[PDB]
Amino acid sequence: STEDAMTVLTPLTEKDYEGLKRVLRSLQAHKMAWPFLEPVDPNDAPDYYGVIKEPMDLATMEERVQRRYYEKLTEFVADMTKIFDNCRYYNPSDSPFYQCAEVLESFFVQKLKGFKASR
Ligand SMILES: Cn1ncc(N[C@@H]2CCNC2)c(Cl)c1=O
Repeated sequence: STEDAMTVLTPLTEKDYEGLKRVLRSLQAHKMAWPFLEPVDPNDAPDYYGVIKEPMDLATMEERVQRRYYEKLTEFVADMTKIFDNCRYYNPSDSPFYQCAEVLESFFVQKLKGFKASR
């Protein structure tokens, strides 16, 4: 589709970045986002950094947005998907963190579709 191709190929503009910030702030404000605001503490999660190859959290994404790290929407989506995929990979499906990942990714997908349509 056009949205698929734009996501992979169209460089993010200044206006795009304002939308990225709105999406990120919406995720940070969500009731289920608190496990993802800051990096996992090793005292909360034995072996976490040895198991998870590419850790990610919303504070790292915020820094990257502020530094204009992302050139394509795909890269932003990839970092966000790391947050949820890492959580579900490390934790069993009955973990409360796994449940938060399910809810918050669903919210992200809704917001992401709105952002793609706006471009
Ligand atoms: C296993 N495990 N442990 C903690 C955590 N979040 C922390 C809680 C408060 N700050 C970050 C996640 Cl996401 C996780 O998967």
